[PDB]
Amino acid sequence: AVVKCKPTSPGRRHVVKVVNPELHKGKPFAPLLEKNSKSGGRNNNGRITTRHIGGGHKQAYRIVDFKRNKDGIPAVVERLEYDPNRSANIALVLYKDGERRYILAPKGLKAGDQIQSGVDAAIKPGNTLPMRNIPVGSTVHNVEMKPGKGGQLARSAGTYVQIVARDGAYVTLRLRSGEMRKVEADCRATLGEVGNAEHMLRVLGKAGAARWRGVRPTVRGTAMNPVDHPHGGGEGRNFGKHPVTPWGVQTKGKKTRSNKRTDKFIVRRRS
RNA sequence: UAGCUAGUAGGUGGGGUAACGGCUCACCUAGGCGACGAUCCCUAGCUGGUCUGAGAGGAUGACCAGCCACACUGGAACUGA
RNA sequence: GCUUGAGUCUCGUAGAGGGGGGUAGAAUUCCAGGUGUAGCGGUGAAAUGCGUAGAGAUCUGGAGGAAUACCGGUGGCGAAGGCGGCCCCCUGGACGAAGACUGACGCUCAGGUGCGAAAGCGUGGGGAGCAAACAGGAUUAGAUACCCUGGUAGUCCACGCCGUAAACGAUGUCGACUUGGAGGUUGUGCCCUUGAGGCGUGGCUUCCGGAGCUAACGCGUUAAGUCGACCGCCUGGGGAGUACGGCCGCAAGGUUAAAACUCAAAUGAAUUGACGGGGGCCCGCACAAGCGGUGGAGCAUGUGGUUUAAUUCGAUGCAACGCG
RNA sequence: CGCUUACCACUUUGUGAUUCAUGACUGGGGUGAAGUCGUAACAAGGUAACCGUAGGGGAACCUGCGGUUGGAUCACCUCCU
RNA sequence: AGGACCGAACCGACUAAUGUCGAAAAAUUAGCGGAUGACUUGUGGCUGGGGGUGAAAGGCCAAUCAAACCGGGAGAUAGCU
RNA sequence: GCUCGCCGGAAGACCAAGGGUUCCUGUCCAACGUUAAUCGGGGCAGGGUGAGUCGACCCCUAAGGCGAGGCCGAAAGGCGUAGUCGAUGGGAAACAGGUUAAUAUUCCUGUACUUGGUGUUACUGCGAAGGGGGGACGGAGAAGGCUAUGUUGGCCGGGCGACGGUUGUCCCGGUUUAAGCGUGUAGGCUGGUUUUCCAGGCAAAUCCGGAAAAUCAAGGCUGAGGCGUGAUGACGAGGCACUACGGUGCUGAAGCAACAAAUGCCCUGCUUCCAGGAAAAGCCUCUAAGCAUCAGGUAACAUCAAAUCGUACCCCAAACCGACACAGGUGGUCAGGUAGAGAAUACCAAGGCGCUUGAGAGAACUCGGGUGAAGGAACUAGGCAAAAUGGUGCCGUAACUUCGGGAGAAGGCACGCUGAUAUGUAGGUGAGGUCCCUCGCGGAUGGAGCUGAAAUCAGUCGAAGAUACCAGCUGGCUGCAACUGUUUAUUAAAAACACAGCACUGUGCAAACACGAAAGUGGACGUAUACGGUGUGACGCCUGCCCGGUGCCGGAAGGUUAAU
RNA sequence: AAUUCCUUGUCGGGUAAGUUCCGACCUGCACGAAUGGCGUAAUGAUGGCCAGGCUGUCUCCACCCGAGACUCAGUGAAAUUGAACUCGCUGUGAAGAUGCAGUGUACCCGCGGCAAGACGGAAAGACCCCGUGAACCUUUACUAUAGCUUGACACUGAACA
RNA sequence: CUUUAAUGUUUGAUGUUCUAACGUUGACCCGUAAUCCGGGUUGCGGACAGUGUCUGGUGGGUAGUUUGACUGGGGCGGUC
RNA sequence: CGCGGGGUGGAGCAGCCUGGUAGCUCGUCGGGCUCAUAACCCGAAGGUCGUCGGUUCAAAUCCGGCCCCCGCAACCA
RNA sequence: AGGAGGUAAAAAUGUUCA
RNA sequence: GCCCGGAUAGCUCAGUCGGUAGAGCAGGGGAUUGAAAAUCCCCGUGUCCUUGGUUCGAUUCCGAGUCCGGGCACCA
Ligand SMILES: *C(=O)[C@H](Cc1ccccc1)NC(=O)[C@H](CCSC)NC=O
Repeated sequence: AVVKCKPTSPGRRHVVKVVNPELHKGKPFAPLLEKNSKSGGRNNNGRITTRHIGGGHKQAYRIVDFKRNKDGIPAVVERLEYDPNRSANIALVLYKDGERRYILAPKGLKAGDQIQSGVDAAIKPGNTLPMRNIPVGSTVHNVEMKPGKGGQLARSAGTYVQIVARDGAYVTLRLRSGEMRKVEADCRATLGEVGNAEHMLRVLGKAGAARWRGVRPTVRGTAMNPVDHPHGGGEGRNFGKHPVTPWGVQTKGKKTRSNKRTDKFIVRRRS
């Protein structure tokens, strides 16, 4: 629902609201609610390790089941929700044994669906099962690298991964960035792309709109003095230096990929 | 040039004119005109006739004559049939 | 009142007519695994690019998006644009048959409304191949062209907008009449189906031509023939389908639509010629197959150029230059 | 008669519309015996043309998409009774 | 609905005068801007000296900041007064 | 003591904070107060702070801190698990009146409530650092129902009046009443009830959750205010009475109704949008390891206990922070009358003050203001400053445009008072009566009373009817920046910064990057529609040529090439 | 032009008069397309210009009401200063004389005012220079170093091609 | 000597496989009601990764410093 | 400083590992080429092959030593 | 008779009138 | 003013062993064609700013007067 506003006031004219009429309007489910402390971007020492973080709206963390290890138990999707600290909608599922859980909402979804996690479920949106049972070529999400880690990749709006090939006990995935990383074949994956994919079409419109998301203003480099930023200085607007980070490392073209304990898993790299 | 008008469309009563009438006031009705062209803008005295043209028309309206209008510009009124 | 107008009902037929949803096969591109080795790819030739990290080629499997081989036909349908692998649902139009019914409800139509190829545009997805812009190699007097290796938007789908084409049989629509032949296409009637059939009756459509018309070319029962009904539009060319304004459009612009000026032609058909890196037949020491020369050396002779008091004048593509 | 009320022309104030000249300067166009670059169209104009549309380029023009004919030409050579 | 409008509280600090051994080591008076938000404010915590924080002025970090304050090197050094 | 003037959404009356006896009385006047001083926040002595219900302590928890073991680091020390602290948060219980020189929801009178210990009686299964429910919550907006409170009338009491009138539609004062208990309303929330079963809730579970049948239609919960009661009580204007003449004692009528109405309460509601809105304990309930003639629990009753600290005074200021008895700053609550949209403003009430140097004079000059003939920016760096416009309703309103605006454009008309329309209309509220009923705080009908716009007409006064305080200057051209916003605290508020938006680039999770010798954290309990860095800075049309230099990405065969 | 040295360039409008303003001409000292270019409705305690209204801003000030200034009583400072019996003038002079020379002039002492001087007071000039002073800042200045990165050895082994 | 073919041999490396070192911010159990940690099963990587010592390169991110004198003031030019 | 590499008509660049050939193109003269211009296609000028010495039948080449350039590690009077 | 595979690179320019 | 670049035919401009001066167009003629164009040839096109010296010879190599442009002309 790409609802574009009308220019009634300055700053309002560019606000495009993505509304979801099927989302539950009521309060969240208390049993799965746990507080989520805002950090401001400070660590143990208290220093600001990451800039541009602060303020924003208070929000509560809704524990999400990523593991999907309730082996062989049908469950119906009670309702669709809104999760602040995430780009994707979350669904409240109810199992046959009478237990409620939060799973990420896939694309082909609707309140009244029935899913089930395990190595027997049908190749259909929402079902979870190991990757060595799925047809090679199927599109999944919420996959992992460790057999039971919980689910790492493809965890945002409209995000999916395509199981490209099966080599031995490893599965090649064409990632969102355009990678091709082999992951352990026994890692779980939830079929179907993640819904709420119109998160991209949204435009905040105001400077304050970002301020309640928690994005404090980013000060440009060439606006400071020489002591603050390796760009700084200048009489009146002149750069004359090579674009670097606040800490000398040259940005715009410096592949800092350095782990080497994982280059054995990357078949094809981002291009 | 696509809508225009508000004493403006009509009725009633008084008044007014040599005479009828919104000609003019008061009240009531909300109508009246309009694509077979209203309002607006530009232009222009009209006609008998004149010139031309085989005819039909086209252009035109000076000299003679009929009529309307004007008399430095605009407004009002009297005298008097 | 009636009926030869027109409209409606009953049964069926043909059809890429239209919308929505699944599905299928071949091929292309990409990716993974096995096999396997120096080329692959391309052109007028070459190169860029791809490759010994192991391509291309080959086999297996998967992934997607787009377009539907043969059927296929100057075949069919639709108002036109335009529409074709298969299947279901929803639905529009036309046509034939033996009858009936209503009884002119008809036709046309400024304004107005809708649809309206492609390209393009906004919002959102998708994105194989192909491919504006762009990059590189060539070609080249120059190549911001044609050729070739890649390539963003786009081309496709949903909802709006745009409203324009050589949107063209350059032919408005409706109705009537006006010699025929040769095919295709779709109903239908009768006779012996006595065999790939024979003879009539309607719709659509292709080709050729008679009358007649037309400037000619040609149209020619789907007419540009003979008539009637109503509408749009045209009044020399360029200016210009341009300006100003209005109206519509997010934008690109569209639409309605001049004047001054300048020229006195512009234009169409057709014919005699010429020409064409158009075609066909034919011919030549033209080529082809050869022999000997030329151009390289010295020299004779003529011309141009230079020079000179004059170095007479002419001739000066082939067709001047041992010529006068 | 004077005073006074309604009516009322010249005129003033503010805010629109329309139109005539003028206006530095500028875009495009018409026009002009022998200037510059290239050669786009006319034959198959040497990449067929043209129309519609977008982008591109010192200039005509170029490329992509769709459409039309107001495009020419169909002979020579390998297979089969 | 609104980083919407006018406008008190509240917050801020554009103009002018006053004040400048002041009432005050940046205030007063008369006018100003924001005033449902990127708003303001109370209480309690957290980040620290070549470090913190900074809608970025080299501004702020206890009336002190192009590197705070306190103590110690240390009676630094001074070709200068 | 009598007049006078000022504040009155404060200059009033109270808490937190923070001070620390400044509070009250007697007395003293050197020093302190910018003057005098029998005066005082000054000196001296004495007096004063009374709590089961207020707050803190207490129980629990946030940000965050410390941190047994543990990990890491030359040492110091850093981080952090179990735990243990930490309110500005959550959790039991009281109100009215009187009294002091000074204290009081703290003492006294009266009337109540809450949480535990122990004991008695009758029943019944109780029982965790464990589970579930609850606690438990966002912004904005509108309405309805009420109350604080105010006004008016009736009623009671006093007056009838030093200059004209005033026994009457007259004047002044009063007309006060809480917590608790009972009813359970306006309104809101949720469909109740029984049975069987179950891969769920680290174990178990009758509790919560889930799946099918059955039964009836409502039950249950929450809930301001009102009405009774509290209360034939207190209070209460005014008198009766003694004065150290400051005040004490005694007594004490009326004490209702109507209307208006909050930012207070219902509201920890309802509608809606999105940026999606603490935690734990108290409390309720079910069981595990267990304990069952027990122990405990439920209900009623009796008795006992409710400890310790603060409590005085100031709290928009001479008592706090500013060196001062300083024109500055300081969070929260209540906040009346008339006019008014209003917590603006003006004048007043309650209440509190006249700011701790005054008396004369009436020069220049200065500061703060008023008015000004004629002209109206000629002043001047510049219309700086003053002046002016200033409100509500109606009419009317351009270029341009992102079609919202521009715009309150501009510019005009009417505004008071009286009467009439109408012995105050429309409207709002609304008693009695009548009827019915699943009978209560009910619903229709009904209309007295009360309150009360605005519009039109007529009349009238003045120079002026938005008459005061209050309260836009408008228009045109154009540069720059989109806008709200932020900044040099204390000479620069801007075109600077930010900004949503656009783009390139880095990053595949043990992520990049950052703090940190390290561990570990932040990034993020996020994972490419995500995060970091950089540049530009809405929106519209676009963004051209160049790879030598430098940086970067990639291919490395050859040359050079460290340690070894 | 927030950019044009020459320059107040040239032309047109505006004014009686216009180094500014506004629209253009290109001679761009030395604009230029994300250190973004050119437009742009609205917004602006923003920059420049114009007109109306309006006034003491001004022509040229006049008057008046209050708080000071003044007088009396009480309390009672401050910056500063070598010592003073502390005049003008011309000249001299470490080069601008209250103090020297010459000369004129001038009874001693207060109060209210005004500011030309006492190179008046305040701040051991911040301008300029010096110091083989300091401090931060920059970089393809020198020498180092955190970090990132390369190779050898150790933690670190077994096998066949 | 230039150029080359098989083999033996001396070393640098590469390919692949394995599990025992090691890593493990994978799952499970226990210490324990505790996402730290430690240990034990087990899975996945695997002699890599990562760390130490020596060493080359880059390195204004950070630190310590130099950056002449004469001079009709100083800078510039010139000079020594 | 010592392992590398490179010097060619007036400029630009092959012949360098293999000794015998001084060329391929831009620019200038000419010849054609066409009817003519231009364009392509050709044959010559013009290089002490950096200088000196020297193995061989014969030198740009393989060889020597030294002047002149540009890239590295270097260099503590 | 009936239908398919194969089929040439470069060539710009020529002033006014008759 | 000084550091620097030039004055050349009618006009605009070439030119560094130190060697008696050249280009195009303008003007005229000729070839030119039918008349023109286009193109070539011919000719006049001269104190080489002015003023000096050495020299076989001076525009040239250097000094000084004139004329025309770009820059030292920096801070306080
Ligand atoms: C030169 O301009 C210096 C710089 C300066 C300005 C202001 C204060 C201090 C220094 N001007 C002065 O030194 C002035 C004199 C100006 S005369 C040209 N001195 C002030 O005290």
